[PDB]
Amino acid sequence: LEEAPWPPPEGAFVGFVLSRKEPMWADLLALAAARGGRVHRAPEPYKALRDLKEARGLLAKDLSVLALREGLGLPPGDDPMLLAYLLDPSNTTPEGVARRYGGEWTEEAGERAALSERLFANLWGRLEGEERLLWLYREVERPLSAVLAHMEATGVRLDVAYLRALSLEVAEEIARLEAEVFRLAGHPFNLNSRDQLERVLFDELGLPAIGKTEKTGKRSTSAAVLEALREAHPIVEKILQYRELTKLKSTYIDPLPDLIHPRTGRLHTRFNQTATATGRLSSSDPNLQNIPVRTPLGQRIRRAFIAEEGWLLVALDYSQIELRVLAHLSGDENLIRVFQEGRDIHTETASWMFGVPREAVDPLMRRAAKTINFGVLYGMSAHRLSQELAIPYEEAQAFIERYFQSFPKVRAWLEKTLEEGRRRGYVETLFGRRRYVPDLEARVKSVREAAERMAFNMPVQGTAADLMKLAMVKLFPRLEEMGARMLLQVHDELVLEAPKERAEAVARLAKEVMEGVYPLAVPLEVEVGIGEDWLSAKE
DNA sequence: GACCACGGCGCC
DNA sequence: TGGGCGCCGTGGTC
Ligand SMILES: [Mg+2]
Repeated sequence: LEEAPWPPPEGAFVGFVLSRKEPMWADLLALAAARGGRVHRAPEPYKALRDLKEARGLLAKDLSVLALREGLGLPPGDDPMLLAYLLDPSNTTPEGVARRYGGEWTEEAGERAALSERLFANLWGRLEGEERLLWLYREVERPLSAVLAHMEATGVRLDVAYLRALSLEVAEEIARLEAEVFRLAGHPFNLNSRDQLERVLFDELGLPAIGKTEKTGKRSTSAAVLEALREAHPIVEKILQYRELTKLKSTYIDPLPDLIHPRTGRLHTRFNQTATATGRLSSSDPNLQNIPVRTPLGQRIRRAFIAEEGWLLVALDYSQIELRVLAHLSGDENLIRVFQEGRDIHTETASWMFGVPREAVDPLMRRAAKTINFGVLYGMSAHRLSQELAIPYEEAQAFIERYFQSFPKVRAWLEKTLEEGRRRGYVETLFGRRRYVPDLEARVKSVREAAERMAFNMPVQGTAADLMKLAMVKLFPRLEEMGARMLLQVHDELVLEAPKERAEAVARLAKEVMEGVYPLAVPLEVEVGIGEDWLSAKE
């Protein structure tokens, strides 16, 4: 490991240290590069950043993000993490990827660059004759790492003053519920403490314990348990309400405003690219993929997300991408005609299980077909089906068998995936992204059947992901050539920011690029809204 | 202060 | 016996 003075040969492997994991908040403590068997250690890291053509190494996207806040372009290129992730998506961290493919992840820039070259070598050849996963790395993941670096650096604009006024409203509503419940308890206790609540609910008050917690076996105070004791006591509704408010206060309203960045006046997530078993992205520090939208107070928080002045937000949402993906994968003639005909899946699905004349008089069957249609994706069981309808474990089974008479190639796809899973030891997406699921042949049924749900969701969830990522790759350069921005992805939706004048012209472009990303035996449909805020934009 | 397991819950 | 995530407070350890 011979030490050459800094200016490194072109195309070298970078190795960097940050004071903290978040590139947008980090100081560049150290910089290195490696090519052949030579270590080029930068004396002045931020200065040294100017000399690179592209970032190439573990966490390439991170360095490209920090470079971007500093004004420097610098895209990300090869990343052994991206390759390892495609071999086996349980490869999430460089600690692990190193300590599996022949290195040690250290807290030193040069050894991080020495690790990069070494890890990349040992992995790119480990991808010999994986045409499919090489296509995924070239035409999806490497390019996307750039797109994500641009998104992460842009950030999304937030109305702080608005959030701070909320905090004061919600604070006060919390205070009333708090003092209600205590009066009902006949004493005050910490309502954030589920231990203390447990005692209050089940010992002190006389209430029935419905279920128990997994690891420790305490009486559960979850929503599903409290929603089931709604009738039994007026303290329960209050507790439910107090959880709603404190969850949203503690998770979103209170902390988000403090994470505005001095240089931008914007919020910056991290989009982790090698963090999940299916090939979805996750979002982090903070997570903007779980900003609320169901509840009223929830919907008020979402208004806080706004466009720069003079711009608008464009929100684009795929419409049942996962069902459509299933239809494509299963090849169920019946099911794909429901999307080709431009019909309302759950309407038609109800009108096929029961087989009601045409489409007529189905208010409680709409719920019934909707529920099954996502419950085939997660492996929803009869009991669970029986619990969500008010109907018993018996009629619910027949719903399941009926649905498979409606859709016989779904079942055959299901079973085929399971068997090839056991055979090859993994399952895979339409683009050949794989997830190894070795418990498919476990001797304990609970764990086997748990494995099976994991196993047959992955091809659909990962294909929806694959489809979204490829769209992001395709769409982005069209947005840049239009001075539009790409702000967030939320699994099957995209939030873009565009200038008021061109906003409709961006919407149209974005929508069409997404409906046409990779055409299937069904069509992809996309809803689009425009607005000053995320809520308004009509997600 | 930094971190941990847990139960809980927001989103797709 | 519902897939995939990340973050909250509590209660507790160094
Ligand atoms: Mg949506």
